[PDB]
Amino acid sequence: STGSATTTPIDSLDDAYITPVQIGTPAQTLNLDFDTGSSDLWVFSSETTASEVDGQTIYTPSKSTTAKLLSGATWSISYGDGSSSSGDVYTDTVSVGGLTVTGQAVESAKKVSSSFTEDSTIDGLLGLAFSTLNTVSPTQQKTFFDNAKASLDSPVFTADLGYHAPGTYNFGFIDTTAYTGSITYTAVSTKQGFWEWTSTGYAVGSGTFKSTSIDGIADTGTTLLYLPATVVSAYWAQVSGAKSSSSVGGYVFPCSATLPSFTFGVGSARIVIPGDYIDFGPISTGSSSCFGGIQSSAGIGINIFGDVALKAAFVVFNGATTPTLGFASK
Ligand SMILES: NCc1ccc(C(F)(F)F)cc1
Repeated sequence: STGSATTTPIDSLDDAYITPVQIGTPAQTLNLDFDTGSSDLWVFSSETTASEVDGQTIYTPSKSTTAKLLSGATWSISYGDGSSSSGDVYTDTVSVGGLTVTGQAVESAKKVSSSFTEDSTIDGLLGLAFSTLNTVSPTQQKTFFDNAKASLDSPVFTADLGYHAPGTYNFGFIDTTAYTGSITYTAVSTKQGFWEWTSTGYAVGSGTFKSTSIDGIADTGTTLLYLPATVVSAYWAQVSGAKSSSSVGGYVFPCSATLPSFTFGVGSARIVIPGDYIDFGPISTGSSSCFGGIQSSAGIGINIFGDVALKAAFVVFNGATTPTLGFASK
């Protein structure tokens, strides 16, 4: 079996992407943020604290004939940006673009942090990292991808994110019309539970390629590209007037500047991120200072290939016995 769903940016900056998901019987459609950096399927629900809901579509397990309360199970998650949520667990039927999984753990939020309340367009998250990161206690639960795996024609999912435009998440197959040239595959380490891989280097604009190992994670749930301080400094040194600002919390640049492109290596292949993708607009309404899409990972502890990098390529997440990541130009 296969699945295919359109993913759409939530705003004009591509801060996040939402994909419609059918949960329960009869179907209750919620717009979820597909996150390859986490492993919990959690949703806003009829149980969420009323004051912490501001425009989101909620899941109502009492209206679903296939919803079962997972007796005694709880969940609690803390994200890298300081956001969090927790609650109880149900099992229900979940479908993504025609691909159906019965008995999927649907984590019902009882409490959510302000950053989720403020994002009215995001009804929850669908975790696509390895199931070892799932927070359900006392019995850990599997991700949607892990449950669909045996039914899929091929144990893969692909991410084709659009730049200021809709894109696609495919499950079970590789659309050969979605990319140009060849797909280059690279090894994945599952030791930390992420789609962790090693980039072979970088180039800034039309500069010389610098061969250097950059260990990082392919994360659809993170907006920006977080790279080592040395790399980020070399990129922003090519933008006249750019500087790191402690009040803003990162590199800012004059909104009138032209940004050079950024190239990252995948084995012997190169993925070029156009400079326009690195512009995240004014730091505040009316400001002539713009926020950069390439920031330092020194305060995070891990390098993150977020939406800025992934949207410049067709990305294959191969969940075979030995996982690999494929990258192709598009
Ligand atoms: N990396 C997971 C993640 C995704 C979205 C959000 C936000 F912005 F919606 F709160 C926080 C954390």
